[PDB]
Amino acid sequence: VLLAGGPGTGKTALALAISQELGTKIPFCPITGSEIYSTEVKKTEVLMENFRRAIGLRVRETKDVYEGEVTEMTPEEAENPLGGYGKTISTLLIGLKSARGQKKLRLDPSIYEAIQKERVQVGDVIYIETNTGACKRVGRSDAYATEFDLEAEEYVPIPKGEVHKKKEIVQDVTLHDLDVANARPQGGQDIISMMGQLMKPKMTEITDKLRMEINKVVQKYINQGVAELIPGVLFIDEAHMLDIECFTYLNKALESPIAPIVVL
Amino acid sequence: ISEVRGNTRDHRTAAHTHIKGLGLNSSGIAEKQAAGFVGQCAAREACGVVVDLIKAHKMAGRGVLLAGGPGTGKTALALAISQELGTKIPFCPITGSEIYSTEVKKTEVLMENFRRAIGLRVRETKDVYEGEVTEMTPEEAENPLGGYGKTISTLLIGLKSARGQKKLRLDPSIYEAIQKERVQVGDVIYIETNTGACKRVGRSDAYATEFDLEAEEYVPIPKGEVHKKKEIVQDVTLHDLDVANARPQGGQDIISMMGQLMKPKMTEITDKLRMEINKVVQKYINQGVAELIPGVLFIDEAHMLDIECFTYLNKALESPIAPIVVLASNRGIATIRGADDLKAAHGIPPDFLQRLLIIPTHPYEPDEIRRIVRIRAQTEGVQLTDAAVDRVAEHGVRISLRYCLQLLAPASILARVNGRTQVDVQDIAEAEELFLDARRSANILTSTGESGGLHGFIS
Amino acid sequence: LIAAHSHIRGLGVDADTLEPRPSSQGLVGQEKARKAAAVVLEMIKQGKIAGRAVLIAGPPSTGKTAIAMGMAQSLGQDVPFTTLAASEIFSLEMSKTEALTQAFRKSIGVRIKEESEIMEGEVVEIQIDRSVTGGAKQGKLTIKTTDMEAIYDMGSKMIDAMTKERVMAGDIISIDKSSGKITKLGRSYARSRDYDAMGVDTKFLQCPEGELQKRKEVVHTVSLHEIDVINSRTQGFLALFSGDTGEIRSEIRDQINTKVAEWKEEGKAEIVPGVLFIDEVHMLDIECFSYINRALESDLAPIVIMASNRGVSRIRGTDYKSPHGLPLDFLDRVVIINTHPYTPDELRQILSIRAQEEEVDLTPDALALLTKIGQEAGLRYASNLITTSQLIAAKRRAKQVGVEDVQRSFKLFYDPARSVRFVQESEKRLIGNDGVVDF
Amino acid sequence: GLNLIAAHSHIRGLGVDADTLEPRPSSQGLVGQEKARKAAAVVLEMIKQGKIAGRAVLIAGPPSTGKTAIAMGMAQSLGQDVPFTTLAASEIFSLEMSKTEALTQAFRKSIGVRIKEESEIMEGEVVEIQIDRSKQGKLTIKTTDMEAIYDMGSKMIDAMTKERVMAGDIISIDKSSGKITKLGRSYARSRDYDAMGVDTKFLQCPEGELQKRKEVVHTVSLHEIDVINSRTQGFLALFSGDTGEIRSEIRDQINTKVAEWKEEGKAEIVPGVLFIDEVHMLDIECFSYINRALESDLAPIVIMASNRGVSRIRGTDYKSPHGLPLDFLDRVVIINTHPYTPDELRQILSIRAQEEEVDLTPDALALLTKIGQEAGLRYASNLITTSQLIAAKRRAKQVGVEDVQRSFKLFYDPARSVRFVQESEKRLIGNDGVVDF
Amino acid sequence: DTSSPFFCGHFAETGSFLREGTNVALGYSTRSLVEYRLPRLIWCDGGRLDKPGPGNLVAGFRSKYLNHMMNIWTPENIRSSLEGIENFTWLRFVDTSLQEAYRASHTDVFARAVDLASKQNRLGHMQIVYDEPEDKKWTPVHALFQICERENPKAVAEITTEGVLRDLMNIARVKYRELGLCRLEKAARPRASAPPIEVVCDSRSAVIERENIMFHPAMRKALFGPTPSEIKEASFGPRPVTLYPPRALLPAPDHDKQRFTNITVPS
Amino acid sequence: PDPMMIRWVNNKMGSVVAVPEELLGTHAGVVFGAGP
Ligand SMILES: Nc1ncnc2c1ncn2[C@@H]1O[C@H](COP(=O)(O)OP(=O)(O)O)[C@@H](O)[C@H]1O
Ligand SMILES: Nc1ncnc2c1ncn2[C@@H]1O[C@H](COP(=O)(O)OP(=O)(O)O)[C@@H](O)[C@H]1O
Ligand SMILES: Nc1ncnc2c1ncn2[C@@H]1O[C@H](COP(=O)(O)OP(=O)(O)O)[C@@H](O)[C@H]1O
Ligand SMILES: Nc1ncnc2c1ncn2[C@@H]1O[C@H](COP(=O)(O)OP(=O)(O)O)[C@@H](O)[C@H]1O
Repeated sequence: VLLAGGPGTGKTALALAISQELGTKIPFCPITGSEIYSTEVKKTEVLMENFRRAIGLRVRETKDVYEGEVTEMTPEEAENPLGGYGKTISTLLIGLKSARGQKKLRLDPSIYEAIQKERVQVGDVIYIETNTGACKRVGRSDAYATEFDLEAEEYVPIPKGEVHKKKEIVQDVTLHDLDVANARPQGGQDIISMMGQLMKPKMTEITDKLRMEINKVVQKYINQGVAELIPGVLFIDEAHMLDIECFTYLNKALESPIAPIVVL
Repeated sequence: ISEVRGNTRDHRTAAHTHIKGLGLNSSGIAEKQAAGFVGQCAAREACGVVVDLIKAHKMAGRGVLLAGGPGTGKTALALAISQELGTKIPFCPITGSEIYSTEVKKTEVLMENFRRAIGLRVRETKDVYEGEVTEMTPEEAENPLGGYGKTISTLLIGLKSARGQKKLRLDPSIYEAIQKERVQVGDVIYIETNTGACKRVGRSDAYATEFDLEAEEYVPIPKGEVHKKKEIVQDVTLHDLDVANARPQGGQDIISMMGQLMKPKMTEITDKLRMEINKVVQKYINQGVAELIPGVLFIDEAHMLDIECFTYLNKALESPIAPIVVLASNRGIATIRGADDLKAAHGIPPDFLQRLLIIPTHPYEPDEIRRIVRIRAQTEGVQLTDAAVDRVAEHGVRISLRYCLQLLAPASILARVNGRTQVDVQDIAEAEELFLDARRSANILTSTGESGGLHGFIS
Repeated sequence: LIAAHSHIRGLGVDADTLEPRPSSQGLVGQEKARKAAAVVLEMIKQGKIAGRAVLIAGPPSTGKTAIAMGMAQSLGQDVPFTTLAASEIFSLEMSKTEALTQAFRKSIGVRIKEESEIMEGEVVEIQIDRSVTGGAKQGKLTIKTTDMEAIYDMGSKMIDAMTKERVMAGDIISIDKSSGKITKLGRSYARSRDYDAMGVDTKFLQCPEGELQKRKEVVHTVSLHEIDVINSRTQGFLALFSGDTGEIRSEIRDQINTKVAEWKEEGKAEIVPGVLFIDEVHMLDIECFSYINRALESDLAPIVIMASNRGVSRIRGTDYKSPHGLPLDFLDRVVIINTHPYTPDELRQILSIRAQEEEVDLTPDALALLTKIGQEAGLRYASNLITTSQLIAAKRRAKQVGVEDVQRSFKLFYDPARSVRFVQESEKRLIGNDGVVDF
Repeated sequence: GLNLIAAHSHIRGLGVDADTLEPRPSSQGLVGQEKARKAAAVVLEMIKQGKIAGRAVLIAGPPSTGKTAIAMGMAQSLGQDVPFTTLAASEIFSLEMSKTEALTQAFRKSIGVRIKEESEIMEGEVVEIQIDRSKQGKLTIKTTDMEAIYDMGSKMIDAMTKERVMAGDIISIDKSSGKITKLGRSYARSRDYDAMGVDTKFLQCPEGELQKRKEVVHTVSLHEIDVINSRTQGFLALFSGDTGEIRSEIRDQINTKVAEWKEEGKAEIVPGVLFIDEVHMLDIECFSYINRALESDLAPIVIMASNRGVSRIRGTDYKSPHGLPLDFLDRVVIINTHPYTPDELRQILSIRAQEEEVDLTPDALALLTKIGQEAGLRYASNLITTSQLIAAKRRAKQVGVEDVQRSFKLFYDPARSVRFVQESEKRLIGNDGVVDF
Repeated sequence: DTSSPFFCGHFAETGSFLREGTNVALGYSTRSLVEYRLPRLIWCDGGRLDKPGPGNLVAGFRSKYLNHMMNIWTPENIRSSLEGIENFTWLRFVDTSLQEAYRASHTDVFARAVDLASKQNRLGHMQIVYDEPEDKKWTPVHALFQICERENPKAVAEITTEGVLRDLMNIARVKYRELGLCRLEKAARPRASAPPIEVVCDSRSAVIERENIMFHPAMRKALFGPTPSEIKEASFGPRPVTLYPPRALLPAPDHDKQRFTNITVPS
Repeated sequence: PDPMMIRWVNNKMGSVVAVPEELLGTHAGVVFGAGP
């Protein structure tokens, strides 16, 4: 959809009219023609990243939290022969104590390292997220409350309910978010997904194979009756600033079976 | 270990060796044949005014141009200013073809060279206990804490320098130093005053033979004091503060022990950091601790800076903290490198040229080239007869200035090979055909080198 | 020190009528552009109207950057004022458009307010328990004012700050409970005569009265670029100082805009809109203007004020000319304020202000000769003659500068009007676009 | 064994008299270029003196005349003492460091720092590790002649533990620093194990005294000191190449400390020779830095070569002699060369024959002289190998007129290739169109 | 109302609440829905050019004769080239040894950083102690060429009475702390997280290689710290002993309220 | 009675360091004058 006409005649007033006529829950990506000339990636990568910013997805998720107050924290190391690194903690016995029914659970080494990079002492309420493995300390429980304190901790009460909760949420995720998530991993408790969030983030070239495999994963979500696909608009203002290497690639970007509508 | 050679400690002859300063009066009027220069009166008077502007601390972002043709003395006046100001005032002689980098934008290397050109002098004190440990003897407290074992109230250390030893009573929380650093009897340490945590330098040299093989560094006894209360003047350029605030040197983790382990990359510096450092340096000056000393950024070959650099130079010179910018241009009507549109004077844009105090530089008279030849000959030590001086002056007037200062080294080599000590007319008349100038080279190139064939050049 | 814009102390207009005074607060000798800049300053201080463009066009050496610094001194250290030059954008790390986007988002301050909890009082005892060869630490701090006697606990960071500060018994320290800094204010006892490596006897302060846990409401102003950098990276903070920010994706900015709107509605933060000054905008190419015209379309754009020097110039990155070097689809958006060249009865008082700022005393004959030179070589040569004549009068030991000092400085240092003739006379011993000869 | 007969293999030094500087014609490989070789001898005699800092010597002349031959003659006739640096100009245009810094590093390599010292090292084969768990210990080491027992106190027992030294290793201890450097194992214990590991390399036993002290003369360059002081473990960067724009403050500190070492008598500065081959490939953005780097005290005597006539300067659009800007040609001195007479061509082909151990009949040498006069040196020197090989195919000892005429018939000189191109223009892709018959 | 970013991977859902009563064991079941299916010929047997199995007969020879025999960093091949104009002339003067260079030219950037983590600096302390005009700026001859290690203004700055230069060398941290960029709530977060892509290869060697590369317990030990059993056997012994993680080499997170995660707690 | 924690306490009179009895036989008592 091309919007011709001279300057000062309201080409982008129509674009804001469209973006306020579609609604909030439909994706709308406005860019320019000078924005895609980057220094990290080729400009066709920036074009495809905008094309997959302009496609949205509404997904239901079932998070499995363990929301407790840590009672007994005791490591249980395993056998460690002569291999240079020495001992390694392999098993724990962390006891979570909610308001109605406590639990005394056993952990992997990786979920112990997730605990250990959060500095969880005895008394800290946490909720172990058993989707990644992450576990955010919330604060000292109010049974250890004392006004003569200096650490400026946030005292919260004991979490009511069962210690093994299960809650469903709705999330609005675009396909480019899934591309970035599977490209540079930042979830889990291994080393690639931990040393990959200490480096500086760089825009990289998400190839064709990831953009097809994530399409098959989203189709698997849709066939389970969970996710809903909502395509959107890519509004390329000042399209004459794009050179011929971009109008060549827009042909193959529009020949895809899933591609948002372009407004130039 | 390293064997010392007892040879002659001479120096090397550069092109600006004979320059030793401007050579002015006590009133500013220049005087010919003084401190290396020959003639060039108005340029040396103007450069003396520039030197007075720099040492008077009234310069806060001026700019001085040195015009004039090639081989007339612009870099000579620059090195004369740098030797007239001294050593304790900074001087950063970059070129025009030294801002082009491949890690940062080229309007950033200019600002880093501005920060290299500014110095900061800080006067402070240093209070340290020093020397080799003789005893580490504790002392039991008067009232031991119930429930524990040893209760130690004052820890005694006997520190022995190379002049005198001294017993020292200390607070017992030096123990966390001594266990962590592994300090024993016979290890030189220093104890500071603001915190008081000793750090071992090494095993002393007197205990270098109690064992046989167990070796480390064997540092000697500190040949000095045992209680230093010594004051320190310390010169730090603002480039060093920008680097040490942007990229920290020593950290304790993995990724800063990879940052110093991988190559250091020049990164562009955000302007909030420079604004904060200027705002805090101007506060420590007002407290009366640190002195700001501006210097010279002699940007040689100022016609290599393109039009994208002078635009940034206008901003950088309008800053309240900036050194002087002594440019050096030797072009007439030239095309500016960035915008190939306007033919401007000196390669400098007409907007930027109004800021500049333009100092001229004139060609040399045909009776001053021989004085430059005499000074250059008595600088190298090459002595020569007067007819040889007149022949070198003939070659200097008829061909070039830089060429008559280069017929002195092969003439001296052929002189002390032929069997003499001084250079005559025959040695220069023989060395003038082994080392041709540009003019006879172009004559051979055009006349004999007619066109591209078999025995011809490649045009 | 004394830079080229240190005499200026604001813009110098009225507060009720904003009429241009002929001589007020440094900016002396122009009336139209200062009144228009007063109107621009008033609609910046209103903060309501978003996304404009002001183009201060005119001949060089006419005070355009002087009017910009006059607006800069008139806002104070509250509203952001980015002094961007047009050549800083051409980076090699990041793209040319993202540098513009950062340059816009550096000029929208967010002013937040938060409560910290400060302590006050005399330290009675420190109690530190340490492990052997790595491990945790334990801490008990007994502190006393004139009223309360508290025994607080400590964590690892508090002990790491105590040992860094060396807080002994009998110190007046004040601990921020939230941020966790320790500032010793002095002592109440004297220095002990039992230990050697103690330190320096500090200021003698008495025991503070009142209470221990006092509250404080501090105000912190961060630009939107700092929020973008601290929310774009998981661990890689401090890259908003060392410029190591590669690229910030649009998913981060389109969330931070919504969260700043929510902070505006919640009463947490206040958006202070600022000024983006672009000095000599004629260096940007058309790929920059095709983004600057569309970044001035949202509620989070700063009021751009920018300068220019050029006549009918060709736009970089193109093949054609235009007035001021700016494209005619971008000159519709802007509003152009002209500046005029000066008159000698105004150059006289401008040189008088520049002479009184650099602490130089003059004679009226020397000032008349200096005005005669400034008619023909501009202010940029005359101010340099002022400083040079001051130091030449200092060399020959004279109280005030004279006609002879100005003639000496005019003889030594050429104005550009004579350097052009010096180029055009000796054309054979200067490298043109061709060869050169040597005598 | 990685040393094969190249074009520059018969040139064993410059070949002039060292007393009166008289270039005798046939000496040390070079033949009959008397004035250029005399001028190169004067340059070499002011290089070894080392006082006069930062000249520049251009070697002009036609191609195939001997401009790199005289450079390799000056390189061979210095020895390993004074440095030399063969840098063609296209090496500078890099993509990791700029042109200015990658040309500064060409100046920083050609200045050596020379320092003489005493290395107090100890070789030895371990016999029995004796640790007294009481701290003390005893180490028994042997060579092919001696055997000794040395005491140990506390911590090098822990160094042995961290190094995992077994009985049979070859250890070396630098007693001035004190660190165990395990060199491997001995051949006397290859009979012991059967399935060896990866890291173990076998060595002979050490020979002679245990305590070896020797006065050794180290010679590094300033570029070594610049790259080692770049980053923390930065010594492997000068082998790898993982370095970039080194800051100027590090090089300033290093030049200050080298001046301080020269004052205190520790170090001797030996200036060397930078050789910028084919200097016409540099653009004006490089000559504007060469014109400043030839000013300092620490600048090598630069010798540069060139081929081109009145040509354009790269980076700009105006012609100039030798492809160099004239503000740079006002600074250098120029040694012109000349083409060769046939009397010199015959004996240059004779030297190229006796280098490649190829025997030639005199009629073949006269024919090859005529071919070299009609086509050049680089084609005549490429017919000795081909005629030898064609004589080897038909099993003849001496090459003849027939083999040289066969080699001239098969391979084309560049004089006839131009007539071959201009004879058939419709099939070679000129600029637009091809017929393809 | 708590929250978290969307999760793209495939975890293991718990069946019921009334079955696993008290003593349960959490399992790290996080896998990527994006898979990559390789056979056992390429990923295990002879498709990798590094695994020295049969069929890949080159990878043992090439490993040994490029890392240990024909290597210019092995100590035998350095000891012959250390005596003059030759290439390892400078190795005597840098503060290293043959074993130091041989360990530095074979490990990673990571393990070399762990080896740097247990080296006590002393050439900065030389400028504190040996600072006399009579002492003529003494440096050890086995550390002579480390010039920039020796003359450093930071080492002198960390000793002075007034901290007028220690308030300039790390003013970035003070300005970053005084603006409240650590107590400020994190406004933005990524909209999806994911574990790294793994290979679905159905041999035991693939699972061994995955749990030795993707987890690799030496780096986890060198990153998080020592076991408390190791701290007990290192702090109750009769003699001081060293630790391979000498301290926890995890960097301090620069955001106090939300460190290394993306989980959000309401407030 | 802590197993491995060494106490420092600084009051108005002086400042003393208490060491547990269980660490005197270890290497941590070499500074404090106990040793192995
Ligand atoms: N139909 C319209 N009604 C109201 N305002 C309009 C209309 N058309 C254009 N405008 C005004 O014109 C101005 C610029 O329009 P814009 O779309 O930016 O021009 P262009 O088409 O050149 O991008 C806007 O501020 C808008 O208010
Ligand atoms: N006034 C002078 N007295 C003595 N020698 C001079 C003088 N001016 C120039 N020279 C000599 O001329 C040579 C070339 O001048 P140079 O400084 O290269 O010119 P430019 O500054 O144009 O590059 C230098 O070696 C210098 O020694
Ligand atoms: N109206 C004015 N009031 C005060 N100072 C002025 C005025 N006009 C010019 N100046 C002085 O002249 C100098 C040049 O002004 P500037 O704005 O830098 O010129 P340009 O706009 O060409 O860059 C400034 O340093 C300023 O101090
Ligand atoms: N005087 C000489 N004596 C012997 N061989 C020579 C002589 N001059 C040149 N050569 C040989 O001629 C060849 C061409 O010389 P070279 O310097 O490479 O030419 P160019 O200057 O065109 O590069 C070289 O391989 C060299 O071996």
